[PDB]
Formats: sequence, structure tokens, C-alpha cells
Amino acid sequence: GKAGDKEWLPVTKLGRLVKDMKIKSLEEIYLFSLPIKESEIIDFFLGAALKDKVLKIMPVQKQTQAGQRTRFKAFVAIGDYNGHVGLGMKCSKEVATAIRGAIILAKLSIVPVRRGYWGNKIGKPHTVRCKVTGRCGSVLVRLIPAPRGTGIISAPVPKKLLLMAGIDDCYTSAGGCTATLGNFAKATFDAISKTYSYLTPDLWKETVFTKSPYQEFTDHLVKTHT
Amino acid sequence: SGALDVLQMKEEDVLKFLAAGTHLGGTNLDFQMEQYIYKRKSDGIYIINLKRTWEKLLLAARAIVAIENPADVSVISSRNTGQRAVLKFAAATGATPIAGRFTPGTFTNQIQAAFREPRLLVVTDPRADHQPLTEASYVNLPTIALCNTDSPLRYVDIAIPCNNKGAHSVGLMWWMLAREVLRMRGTISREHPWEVMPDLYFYRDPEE
Amino acid sequence: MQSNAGEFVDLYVPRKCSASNRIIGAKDHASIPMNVAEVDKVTGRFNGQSKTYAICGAIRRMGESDDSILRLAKSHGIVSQN
Amino acid sequence: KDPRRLFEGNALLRRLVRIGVLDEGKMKLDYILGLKIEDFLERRLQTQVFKLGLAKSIHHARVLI
Amino acid sequence: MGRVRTKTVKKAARVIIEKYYTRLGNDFHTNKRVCEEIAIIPSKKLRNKIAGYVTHLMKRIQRGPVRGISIKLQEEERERRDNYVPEVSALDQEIIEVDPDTKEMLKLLDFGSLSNLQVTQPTVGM
Amino acid sequence: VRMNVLADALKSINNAEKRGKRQVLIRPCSKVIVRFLTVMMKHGYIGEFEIIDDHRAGKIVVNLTGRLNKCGVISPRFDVQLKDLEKWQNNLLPSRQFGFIVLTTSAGIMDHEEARRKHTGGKILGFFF
RNA sequence: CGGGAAACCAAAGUCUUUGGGUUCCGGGGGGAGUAUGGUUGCAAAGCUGAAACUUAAAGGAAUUGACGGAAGGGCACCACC
Repeated sequence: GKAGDKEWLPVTKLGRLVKDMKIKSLEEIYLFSLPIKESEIIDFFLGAALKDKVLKIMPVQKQTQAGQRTRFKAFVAIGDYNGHVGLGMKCSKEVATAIRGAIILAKLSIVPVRRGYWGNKIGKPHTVRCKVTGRCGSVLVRLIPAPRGTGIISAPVPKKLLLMAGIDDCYTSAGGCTATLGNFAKATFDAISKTYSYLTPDLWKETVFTKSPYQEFTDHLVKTHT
Repeated sequence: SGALDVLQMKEEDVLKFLAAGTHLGGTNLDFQMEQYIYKRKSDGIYIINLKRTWEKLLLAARAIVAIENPADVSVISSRNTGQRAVLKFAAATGATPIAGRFTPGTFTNQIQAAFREPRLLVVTDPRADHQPLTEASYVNLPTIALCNTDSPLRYVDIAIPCNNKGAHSVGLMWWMLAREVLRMRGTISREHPWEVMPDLYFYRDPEE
Repeated sequence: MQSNAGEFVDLYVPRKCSASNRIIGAKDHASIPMNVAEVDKVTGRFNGQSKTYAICGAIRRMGESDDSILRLAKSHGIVSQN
Repeated sequence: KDPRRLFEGNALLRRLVRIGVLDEGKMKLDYILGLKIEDFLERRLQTQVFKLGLAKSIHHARVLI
Repeated sequence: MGRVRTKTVKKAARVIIEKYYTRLGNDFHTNKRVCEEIAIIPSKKLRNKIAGYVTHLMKRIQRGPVRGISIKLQEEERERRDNYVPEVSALDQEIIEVDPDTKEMLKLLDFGSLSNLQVTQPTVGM
Repeated sequence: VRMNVLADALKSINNAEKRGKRQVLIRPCSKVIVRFLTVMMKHGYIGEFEIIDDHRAGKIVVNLTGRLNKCGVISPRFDVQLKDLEKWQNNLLPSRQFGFIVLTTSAGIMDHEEARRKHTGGKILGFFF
């Protein structure tokens, strides 16, 4: 392809390390729990070859002095196929912007997924380590590990998110007003993200850990400006 | 002791401290601060543990060294009593500054003109400087702080108990920190005394 | 996180709080650790060589990070009679 | 080792292998779990009569058969 | 009142003053000439309105520092003023007068010191 | 009043670990509480515990690490039939792989893995992971 | 902390990670606390309590205007003075 790459320039030290080829995977950020404020960071480290699917469009509105207003809300999900996903909702004047912003929002939110084995761990993880549930304003989604070939047993919208996350097989049960899509996807998003939070016995032991690329790269991440 | 000797108490300092009336402590304890407390004076007031106030201050100092780029430790005060105080600390040690109206969106929010990515915040009143203490907790930055007996412990790791009701107590403690950090990973050498008069830290104010 | 032939799979092993032994997970940016300098004994002379602790969002929001540091710093020095 | 699991597992496998549907490492249960439809579909006449020239079409194959 | 200077004007005044203080003056007539030299302003009425408000500022600045304006010279002046320090004030004069317990504060702190006792009475809340 | 004593001990624990606590004082304790605390201990989910002897019913101090997501109690103590154990662990355990259902059998208070190996069964006490 | 749709709630917390004891009532809205039998009552009435039919929303909460013979507000001789 040839369209003339932009000229991203970074606000953030985390960003400088990334462009410099100093940070190479999101994992570094995730382990450090560095916050990510520049969307390009996500874009350079992953996202390249990460596909975004727009989930919904539904319009809303609120009342003006001289009567009405109405605008477009877009729900976007992003993820490779393996282990990374994000979710973003935006409402804007125009569909394109709503989608364009939503994608940006989704990327900022990208989250780790811990994918595991239903039980006999051969040939790499097909499902989830444990069972994790997430709730958003009365919708709650529960993910359950399942045997191979089970696949994603969820509603179409949820299947799509789980798919991008890179889950092969998982059982789901959903309670609450499933109809209100923004809520259902949000809860499922919380559910998947919760997998990293689960502490299993595998995790029980600790570690010099890390010094943080921010510290080692520190000079590197104070360029020659101010 | 610990790191091994000289580093212990020094009457000379316990003298400056008592003089500056640090240990005097707030009538309202607060629960998370109970450890600092030495004893309660009659006629209500609490005596802070200067020994404890001391050691933590040193522990603070050490955390300020170990940051490599000294500029990116932010010393902070909106309180008047601590304004010249922090300005001085920033002059000596690298340490960039944030006095007065902290300005919200300084840690979160790239776009802004006071955008800072410190690796360490030192705050003087956790109640007055609550904004900086909150913003810092939106972005993984450790916090040293000025705490009297009744200060918010939320989102502050490391306290140095003071008096912060005021006077020279806020002056001395910022002074001693800069004095301590220059000693460590600096170049004072000889955790011997000051060519700088501690008054240089201390609040200014008005005029007739 | 082994796989079939003792291989290490998924993608990372998170750091664990220094106070609660609970996963820092991964987007909770209301949490940070704290590198304490080692001293070349004797005194001063910051010499590296960090002594380091990581504290969870939880502990910090509950108005600990500080003490936790002290149990942490004294138990392994410096800090005595705290 | 559970007489029920042993006696019927081995049988399911042996049945699945006679038809070529399944292969040995598979040829344990842990592998059938990780299997699919093509694997059966591949064994019908129709596609074989193609698969060795004697049809040149999955087409031709079915009308031949 | 009816003449309240708008930002486009007020901004320019803060602006010039920040980069022009030692050049500018007390008098409308001259800054007005100066705005021609140091700025490109499209209509004459605007340039006048600017010169005029910035002069009202200079008149004020030259009588007391004004809420949001900084110039190199004013920084230097504050700097010099912000030195003062006498015979010095504490002393505190021979002997500190303590409130005791604060006496017991030193007594049980292993610390010599000067002395005086006057610390009794409780002690109502509110 | 009190029907069971286990349920209190377990809950007390769970809230300790949820707070970020590293110790608890449970009251009042029992042979069954000890036995359950013990199965937990063998597996790592708690540190060491200590039965203090008031001249009454006991008080226990448990020192806990933080490997514990949850330790629950099942009431009532349903009877389980060897192929209802398979059904229980699935109902209430995170992955097939880990976490234990702990029940009481004629041959001792045990985690269900030990149950499967002995080849005995009984009535369900509780769980953890 | 945590709960809840929120308003809120240290209990309305410890609820999908759903299991401390026990008791009661509800399953769209109207028909209806109505008909009918029983019961209690001097009486007035009370308790128990349907259906046929009717209908796609009834309802809750928060958000925002519009609007007020609600409160403080202003502004204009298209308002008064």
C-alpha cells in the first residue's frame, strides 16, 4: 500500500520508546500497567493486523430551547484474534466520526485476555483458565470454559467480541436485560478482562519482576525538547 | 540504624526539629496515623515521634535519590507555608515544581501546558493538595507526603509526620529532605551539617 | 502456564502486590511501586541498587501504600523501631 | 483405565480410524475433541472418484456413481 | 458600559506588554506609533483600541503589579525584593518559655535546652 | 441464633481476604472447623492457624496469604453419591483442573480428590479455590 | 469497600464467585378486592377470592426541554415609568 504515512509525533514517553523500537509488545505496558493515552501506541504495537467491527449505530436525542436534537452512537470492538481486544462506544454528529472515534476509543481500552485449557492442556490454550463474570448496569455475562469443538456459545454480538478476543471455545450464560446491547457487550468485556485478575495456583509464585522500560529508557524518553 | 551508623539520629537535628516545633501534633489523631504518635500532652495535643518522623524522612530522601532524572521528581504545594519551601527544594535537587493552583488535568491530559509525567510526587498537605494526590492515582505515580496526625492517607505511600499547622515545621522538613537527598546520591559528602541556613525555606508574606 | 511439553504459554506473568500478594492486573493504573535506593553502607553514596516494593491500587485506595512500605522497608531494612 | 472408558474409548477410536476419518495421536479422545466435518465429508464416494482422475469433478463423480 | 473591551483587544494588550514592556510608555500617542512597528493590525480603529487599552494597563502596572502580566523587568524587581532578613527575629531572647509537657517533650527526648514553666488549665471543646 | 459455626468461620475469612487482611480471629471453632482449616492449609490457601483456648468453645487465629479467591460452605450438608461429586465440582469450581470440593465421609473430612482416590463418599461440607 | 436500574443504601453490604435459620407475598396491565360459596359482624362492613371479556403496554428510574396563577434572577419605551 501507498498513501503517505502520517507523522505521528508522540506526546508521551511511553510512545517514544515504542516508536524507537524500545518498546516492542503491549505486554510491557500491561505488566507495568502503564496507562495509554496516545492511540498510535496501540496502533504501532498491535492493531497492525488488528480488525475493528462496528457493533451498532442506534441514534438517540435531547431537547433544545427551540425544540429538538438528534445524533449517531456507534459501538465498536477491536481485537486481533489472539489475546487482545478493546471496546468503544461513541456518539457524534456524523456516522463516520462516530465510527472513527469509536475505533480510537476501542484501541485505548485494549485488554489482555488470559486463555486457558478446559483441562487437558495439549496444543495450546483453547478456552479459559477459569470462569469469569462481568456486570454492567443489570446485565451480567458469565464465561465458562468448555471442551474443544464447543466453540463460542453466546449471542451473536457477544460471540463477535469473544471471537476477536481469540477465544475458541467457551460457554456463556447471560442474565439481566440482554436487549440493551451496549450493556451486554460491556459486561462481557469486563468478563474477559477479569481473566487476568484471576489468581490461579500457577501464578502463586513471585519475582524480581521488572524495572520498567520507562526507567531504563528514561533518557530515551526525555528527547531533546521540552 | 540499618544503613549502618552515622545515619542514625544526631542531637543536632533533634534540636532543629524540636526548635521548629515539628513533633507538636494534631488533637484529632485519625486512625491510620496512630503509629506515629508518641504520647498525648495534657490539655489536648499529641507529641509526634520525632525519631519516627526522622527515619521516614530519610526513607523519603532515599526514594528521591534512585529516581534518575532528578528534574522529574515533583515537589508540590498550594499551601503558602510551603511555597518558597518547595521552590527552594527544586533549586537544590533537580526537582521540577508545582505551586499554587495545581491545575487539573496536569497528569492525565497530554494536551495541557502544565502536563507533567513525574516518577515521584512529594506533597505538603494531602488535604489542600488533594487534586494532585488524586491525579497521581490516575497514572501510577508514587507519593511522599507531609502529614500531620489528621491527614488523608489515601493514595500516599510514605508519610513524614510534621505539624503542618505550620511555622517552620513545614520549612524544616523540606529543608532536611533536600539536605538529605543532596547527601545521598548527590554530593554533600560527610553526613556532616549545612552551609545553607534552614530559614531560606520558610514562608514570606505580607507588607504593611 | 505450562503446555504439553513443559513449554511456557500464554503471554505474560503479572507482578504481585508487595502487601497483599494479589495480581496487579493490567489496566489498573491507580497503582505503582516504589524503588528505594541501596546505600554503599557506611552511609550516603546512593549506590543503585534498588530495594523495591509494588503496592496494589486496592491497598493505596484504602489508605495504606505507606505503611505497607514500612512493614516492607524495615522487615528488609532500612527502617528500625518504626 | 476405567473399564467403561477403556472398553468404549478404544472402540470409538478404532471405529473412527477404520474409516479414516481419524489418525493415531488423535486415536486418543483428547484429539477427537479437537476435530471437524470435512474429515468425514472427505471419505464419501463422490470426492474420491474425482480424487483419482476416474471422474475429474466432484460433479462428474456423483452422476457416475 | 457600553465600552467593554473584548478579548481580541485585551489579549493583544497582555501580549505586547509581555514582549514589549521597556519599549512601551505611559502615553497613548506613542504606543500607537509603536503598535505599527511591533505588530500587524488590520484596521486603524482596532490598532487604536489596542494601543489605548494597553496604555491603560501600563498606567496601572506602573502603580502596582497587575493580576496576570509578567515582564522580565518585573521579575527582576520581585527577585531582589525577595531577599529580606534582619537581626532576626527568632532569638528568641535568652531562654525559651515552654508550656512544659513540651518541657516533658524535651525532658523525655534526651535534650538539654533553655527553660520556663507556665502550662496549666482545661479546656473546653467547641 | 446459631445453626452452624463453620459458615461463620468461612465468611469471616472471606471478608478478611477481601479487605486485604492477613489474619483473622474466628469464634467459636470446632473439630469440623479445624478439619476444614486443615484441608485448606495442606493445599496452600491459608498459612498457619492457632487455636486459642478460652475456657469456652475456642477462638482461632488464621494467618492468610492471598491465594484465596473464595472458601464457601454448602448448607445443608447434602448427601452425595460418587456420581454426584462429579456434578458438584462442576457446579461450583472455577476449572476442572483446580479448586476443591471438601466433603465429610465416613472415612474423614476430605477434599474430593482424596475422596476419589480412597473411593469413598458422603455429605458435602463446602469448598475453596 | 460493596450493593442497586438509579434515586439511593454501613445495610438495601457480605448475590452468577448465585447455598447462615426461618416466615410471608408476587408472576404484564385492566375486569377486581369485583362475582360466587364460606366465615365474622347488631349494623356499617371485614376476611378468603374467581372467571368471561379486555388490551401492547401498564409501570419504575434517571436525562433533558417545553411550560407554571413555585422561588431568585434579569433584560427592552415592539414592557412599564
